[PDB]
Amino acid sequence: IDCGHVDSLVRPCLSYVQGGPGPSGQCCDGVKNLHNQARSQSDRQSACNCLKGIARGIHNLNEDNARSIPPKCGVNLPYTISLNIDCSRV
Ligand SMILES: CCCCC[C@@H](O)/C=C/C1=C(C/C=C\CCCC(=O)O)C(=O)CC1
Repeated sequence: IDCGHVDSLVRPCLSYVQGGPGPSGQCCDGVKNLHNQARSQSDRQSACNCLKGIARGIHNLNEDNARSIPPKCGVNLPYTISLNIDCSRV
């Protein structure tokens, strides 16, 4: 998606990405939605840029904690996250 509904849906996740319990079920719905939105090639580019703008901007943040989000609610992503991994320009 054009770096927008993703931006909205990550917010409930940010609590945990930054440092917290959960995240909430809303984020889990957000997770399957991110996986579903991030599928066309454009989408990977837009989501990746959204990320390189948002969380990279919020440097005080814990990507490796976020790693645990998918193996918890029960879902996976085409790639994890471009803070300590890569933009995944598929
Ligand atoms: C696990 C999915 C829920 C979000 C938690 C965490 O991974 C945060 C990701 C953020 C993103 C998206 C980052 C990468 C996209 C991965 C999914 C994909 O593109 O297939 C932003 O734009 C800012 C924060």
